Amino acid sequence: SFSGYLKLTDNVYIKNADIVEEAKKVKPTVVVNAANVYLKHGGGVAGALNKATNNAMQVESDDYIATNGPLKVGGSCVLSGHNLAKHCLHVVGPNVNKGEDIQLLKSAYENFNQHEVLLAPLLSAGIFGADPIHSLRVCVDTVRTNVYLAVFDKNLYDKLVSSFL
Repeated sequence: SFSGYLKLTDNVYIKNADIVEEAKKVKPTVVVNAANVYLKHGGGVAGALNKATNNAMQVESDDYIATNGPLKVGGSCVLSGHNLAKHCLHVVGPNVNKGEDIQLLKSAYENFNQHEVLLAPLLSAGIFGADPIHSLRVCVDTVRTNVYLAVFDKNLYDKLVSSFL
């Protein structure tokens, strides 16, 4: 299973890791993608996960969007995990840099409750512009299923652990 995680709560675990390398190592049932409503996996975690799939995630995502239209901010869809996981849960956290309502972060994390165990990044963190300390707080207060958080940045990981209440 998952190794080297620090236990934050009964169900939330955290590690300083590259989520792509973590997904390849573990091949979890579910890897969470920090998706946008269009499933355009250009950068951040989405760009990295997509590049690891040799663009198969993007090809599948474009077919999903062509059939279903865009996701809602706070929403999700389950697609293939390709070479990274059984499934990829594409979750759309609010993008603060696009003026999206930060209150939608709790709705975004609620999607995780539909899966018993997940490998995930902090939603709305990084290029999505939200405070990662706030994202971790919303995660612990919303997610009830087992969530293994991968935080790429060592300095951010240390700040998250040392400030965790």
